Amino acid sequence: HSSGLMYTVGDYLLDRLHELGIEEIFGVPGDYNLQFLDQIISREDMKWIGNANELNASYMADGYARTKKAAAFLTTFGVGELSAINGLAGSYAENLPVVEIVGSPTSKVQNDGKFVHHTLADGDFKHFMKMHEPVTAARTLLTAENATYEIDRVLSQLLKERKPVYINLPVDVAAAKAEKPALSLENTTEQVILSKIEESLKNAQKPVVIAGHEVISFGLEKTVTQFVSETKLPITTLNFGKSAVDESLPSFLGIYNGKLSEISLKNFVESADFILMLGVKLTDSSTGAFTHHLDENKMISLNIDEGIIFNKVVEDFDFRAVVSSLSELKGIEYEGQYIDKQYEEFIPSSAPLSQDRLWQAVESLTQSNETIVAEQGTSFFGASTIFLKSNSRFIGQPLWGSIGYTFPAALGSQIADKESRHLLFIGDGSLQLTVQELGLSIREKLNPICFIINNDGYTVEREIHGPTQSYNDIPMWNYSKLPETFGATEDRVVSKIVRTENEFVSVMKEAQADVNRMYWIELVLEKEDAPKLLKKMGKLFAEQNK
Amino acid sequence: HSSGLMYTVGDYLLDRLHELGIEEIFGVPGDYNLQFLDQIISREDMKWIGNANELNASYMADGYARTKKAAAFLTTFGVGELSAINGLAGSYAENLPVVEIVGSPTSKVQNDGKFVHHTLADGDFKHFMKMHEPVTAARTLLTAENATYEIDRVLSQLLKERKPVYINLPVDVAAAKAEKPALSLENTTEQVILSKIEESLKNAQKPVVIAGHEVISFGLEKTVTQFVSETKLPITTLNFGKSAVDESLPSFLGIYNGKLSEISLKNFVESADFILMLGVKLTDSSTGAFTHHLDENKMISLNIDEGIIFNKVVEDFDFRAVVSSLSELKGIEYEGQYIDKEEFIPSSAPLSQDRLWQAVESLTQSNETIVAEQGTSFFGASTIFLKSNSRFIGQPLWGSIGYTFPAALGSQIADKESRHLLFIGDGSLQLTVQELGLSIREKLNPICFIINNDGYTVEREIHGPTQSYNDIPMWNYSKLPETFGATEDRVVSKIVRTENEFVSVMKEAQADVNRMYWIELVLEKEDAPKLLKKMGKLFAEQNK
Ligand SMILES: Cc1ncc(Cc2c([C@@H](C)O)sc(CCOP(=O)(O)OP(=O)(O)O)c2C)c(N)n1
Ligand SMILES: Cc1ncc(Cc2c([C@@H](C)O)sc(CCOP(=O)(O)OP(=O)(O)O)c2C)c(N)n1
Ligand SMILES: [Mg+2]
Ligand SMILES: [Mg+2]
Repeated sequence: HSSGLMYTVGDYLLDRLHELGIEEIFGVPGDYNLQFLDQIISREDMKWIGNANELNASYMADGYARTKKAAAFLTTFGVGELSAINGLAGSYAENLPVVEIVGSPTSKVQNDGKFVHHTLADGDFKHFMKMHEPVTAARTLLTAENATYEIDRVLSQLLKERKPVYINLPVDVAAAKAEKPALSLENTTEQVILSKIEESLKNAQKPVVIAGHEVISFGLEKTVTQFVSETKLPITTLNFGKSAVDESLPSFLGIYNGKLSEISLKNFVESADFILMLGVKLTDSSTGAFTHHLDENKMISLNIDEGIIFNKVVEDFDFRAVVSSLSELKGIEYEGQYIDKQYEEFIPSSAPLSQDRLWQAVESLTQSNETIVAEQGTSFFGASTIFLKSNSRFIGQPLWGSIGYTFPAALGSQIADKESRHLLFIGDGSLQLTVQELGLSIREKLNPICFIINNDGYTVEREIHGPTQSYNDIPMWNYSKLPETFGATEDRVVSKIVRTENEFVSVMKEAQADVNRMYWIELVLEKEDAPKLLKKMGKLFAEQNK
Repeated sequence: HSSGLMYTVGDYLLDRLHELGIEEIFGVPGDYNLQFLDQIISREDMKWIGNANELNASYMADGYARTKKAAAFLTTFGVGELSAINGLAGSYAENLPVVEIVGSPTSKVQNDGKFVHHTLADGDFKHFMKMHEPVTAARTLLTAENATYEIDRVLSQLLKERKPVYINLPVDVAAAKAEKPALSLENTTEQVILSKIEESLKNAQKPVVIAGHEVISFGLEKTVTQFVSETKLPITTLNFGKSAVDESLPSFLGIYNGKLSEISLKNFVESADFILMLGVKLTDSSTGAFTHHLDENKMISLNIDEGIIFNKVVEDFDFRAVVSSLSELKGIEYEGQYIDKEEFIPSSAPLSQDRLWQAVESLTQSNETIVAEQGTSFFGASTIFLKSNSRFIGQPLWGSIGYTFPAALGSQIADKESRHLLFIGDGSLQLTVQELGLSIREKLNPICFIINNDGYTVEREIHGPTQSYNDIPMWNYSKLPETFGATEDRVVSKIVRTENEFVSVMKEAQADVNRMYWIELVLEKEDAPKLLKKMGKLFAEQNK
C-alpha cells in the first residue's frame, strides 16, 4: 500500500491488460462471463463500462485504442461476439490494438456437446472463433493449463502488429489457479534502411515525408512530430491517418488527397525529389479515387508488414524500431520553402448554415488539445481538410468506413483522454445506427461536444447515386430531444438546435467555455448541400461503381 | 394496311424472390447496392423497407420469415454484411428461410485488388463470404456467366432445408443481361416411416405428439393442427417451437419444459407409451436445463436432417413430405382423456410478474401473435395458453436479446391481420430501439409492452443480483415514440404501474386496431416469474 501499511487465470489476464495501459473494459454481460466480470468489478485499477449493445462496445474499444494505444472489450459466446465482429473487422482494417474477450460455456459443457443457448445446437463450440480468423492477428481458446502462455502469446502479437486479437475464456477457466507473471510482455537491415533514409534526406533538395495511420497504431505520433520539428522536413498526411503528426508543425503542408488536393500542396508533393512514407496505405477515399502521383523510384516506404527501398521490397525489419531510430539521425536540415498558408478567420452572419462555411467555422473555432471525430458523410469529407491546432487530434475511419462508428468511438476516445475535449461531427443517418450509447455518456458523465447534422437523410449517398430516391430518406427524429428522453438533466447535457451561422458561433463558444457538461447540438442543413470535396468525391465514387 | 404491307440479373433475382412469396425487402443502402436498389424501388410487387441498422434488418427479416415463410434483406459489402451476421446466425440456429443479398464492388475493382472502402486493404474480396460458411446453408459470389444458375442453386437449397442462404451481387453483375427463368423453383423410406407411425399410433393407448420449431420453419403449423384435430391425439410443444400447433385444440396439453413442466403434463408426457416428435430440438432453455425424460425406445422422431425410428437412424426422407402425409394415415383416433385444465380479478396492487402473466393469459384474443424476449418476458409468456389462430415468436436457442423488437415488426408486416403483442425488457430494447422510426413511417399498429424493472433481472437471477453490471441507464421509455417523431394519431404511449391500469390499457390497446401502443410497465428488479426463478438457478449450476 502507498501508506506503507487464490490467484487465478482471470487475475492474470487483467494484470496483463493493466500492463498494456488499459484502465477501462467495455462490452455487454452474459451468463457465460459474469464470474469474470466480478473480477473486473473488484479491480481497483480498472473500470467496467457497460454498453447498450456489442457492436457499439467494439466501436467504443476501437476509439479508446486510437487514443490510449491499447483497448479491451468483453462479450458473451455467439450472440455477443457475432454482434461485435464488424467493429473488430474495422479495428483489423485500420490496425488498432483491440483485445476481444469472449466468455464461453464451461469446459465440461463444451466437451459434452450440449445444445445450450447461443449455439447452433450441433455441439460445436469452435465455429465462432473460426469466423474471426480473417479479422484477428491471433486467437485462442483458453484451458487451465494453456492460459498463461496463450494469453501472453496473443497479447505479444497485439504488441508486435498492433492488430486486434481474440481470447475465448470458458467460465471454469477464469476461476482456475494461476501464478503471477514473472516478466513483463515488452538490426543489420534496420541500420541499412536508416542509412539509406539519412543519405536520401541529406542529398534531397525537396524532400517530403508522408505519415499514415500505422504511425497512430503504434502511438508514434509524438516521435514523428519531434523528428520533423527538428529536421524542418516538409510533411503531409492522407485523410487516412490524419493527425499522425501535429498539424501545427511549420512544415506541415496539409492533407494530400490525389487530384482533390489543394493545388500548391499537390504540386509540392508530386515534384518532391525524395519521398519517405511512414505507415501509409493508399485507399480510394484517401487518394481522390486513386489519382495520386507518387513515384516509387524516388521513394522509401515503411509499413508494418513491409518496406520498399527504391523498389526493393524488404520484410525483415521492425517498423516501430526503425521509426523510433529516426531521431538518432543528425545533421538533417531542410533549408527550402513550404507552401503559402492561407489566413484562417470566420466572421459569422445571420445566413442559414451551409456546409462549406460550417467547416470554415469549425477550423477557426477548434482549439489546441482537442480531438475532432468525423463520420463518413459530409462530416468526414468537410472536417478532413481543416488545419488542427497544437496537440490536437483526429479520428476518422475512411478505409473500413462503417457509419455509426464515430459516436461510440468518440466516447471511448474521450474516456481514454479526459484532458482532450472531443468534438463529434456525425450525420443524422449515421447516428441512428448507434444512438443507444447516449445512456452510457450520461451515466459516465462524459463532456464531449456533439454536433448532429440533420440534413434530412443520407446526403453523401445522394451525391453518389439517386439524389431523390426514397432509399436515401430516413425517418426524422427530434435529435435535440434525445438526451432528455435517455435520462439526461440540464446540469449534465445542454441540448440545442442551430440553423444560422450566428447561432453556430454562439453555441460553439458557449460549449467550449463550459467544460463540465456535455453538449448535444442539432445542426440543420439542406439535403442538397455538400462540402466542395464531397461534391467532387461523390462523382468519383459513382464512376468507380460503373 | 390496304396495300398489303432489357431484362437483367437483378430482375431475375427479384422475380425468384417474388416466387418465394416475398413482398418486402429489408436492409440498409450502400454505394455498392444502390443500382440494385433502384430495381427494387421500381417493382410493383414488392417494397423496400429500409432499416436504421443492418443487425436490426437481419432480425426483422427473421421475424418476417417466421410468418411469411420466406424473407430477404439487402446489405453493403463488408460493413453491412458483418453487422448483420449475428441475425443470420440466429436464422441458421432456429432454421428460418432468410436470403441475405450483399452488394459488392464491380468485378473489375475486385479483379484489380483495389484498396476500396469496406475492405481490409489487401485486395481480397472473398473473406466475408468465407466468414458466413458456418451460418449459411449455401452461398454464392455471382458472375455474369454463372448468375442465373447460382441464384437458382442457392434458392433451391433455401427451399430444401429452410435455412438461410447468401448471395454476393457485384454492381456490374446485377446490371448484366439475363433471360427470364424457364423453370419454376420447387420413396420406400418415407412409406416405411409412415407405416411405422401408423402402426404405433394404432397400437398405442397413451400416445403423445411433440411438435417443434422445424414445423414452423416449413409452414406446417396448419398441417399438424389439422392432423391432431382429426385424430384427437394428445399434443405438446416445447417453448422452442411454441405455436407449432394451434393451442386451442382440445388435445393440446400445454408446454413441456422438463421438470419445470406443470405436474400433470409432465406425468402424461413421460408415461406415454408412444412418442412422435415432429421437428423438435431439445435445448437447455426448452427442457428445464436438460431435465426431460423422453424414452427413445418408445419414440419416432422426424427432423429436417434426420429421423430416428425406435433408435434406428434414417436420412433418406423428405421431412415436409412425411409430415404432409400424416392426415392420410387411417384407423388413428385417440379415445382417452387428456389432463385437467381461475378468473383473473385485478386490484390496485402494483404489478408483479406472476400476476402480469395471469392477466395476459386472461386478456389475449384469437388472431394475435405474441412476441416475447429472453428475460422475464419469455419465461412468463411462454406458458400462456394461446387462443385460436394465435401464434408465438420466441428465440430460446440463439437467445440474442434485442431480436424481438425488429422481429415483431417484421412479422407484423408479414401478416397485417394478426395483431402483434410484444413483451420486451428494458435491457433488451436498448440494443435495437432505433427501428421505432421504421414502425412510425410504415404505420404499423402493434401493441408493445416494455418491462421497466431497472436492469437485467434474468441475469440478476443467474448471478450477481446487486452487482453494478446488471444495472442499465434508465431511459424515459414511454417518451421514445414522440422523440422519434410519432404523433398521437399514430402511437399511444402510457406508463402502467398497477393491475387495474394494466387490464384497462391492454383492453384499450386491443380495441384500438388503428394505432400502435407503446406501454411502459413498471415492475421491481427483484421480481421474476416462477419459471425464471427456477431457471436462473439451473443456468447458474450449468456454469459451475
Ligand atoms: C454500417 C454501414 N452501412 C452502410 C454504409 C453505406 C453508407 C456510406 C458509404 C458511402 O460509405 S455513407 C451513408 C450515409 C451516411 O449519411 P449521414 O450520416 O446522414 O451523413 P450525411 O448526410 O452528412 O452525408 C451510408 C448509408 C456504411 N458506410 N456503413
Ligand atoms: C446480444 C446479447 N447480448 C447479451 C446476452 C446475455 C443476456 C441474456 C442471456 C441469459 O441470454 S439475458 C440478458 C438480460 C435481458 O434483460 P432484460 O431485457 O432487461 O430482461 P428482464 O429484466 O425482464 O429479465 C442478457 C444481457 C444475450 N442473450 N444477447
Ligand atoms: Mg444526413
Ligand atoms: Mg429488465
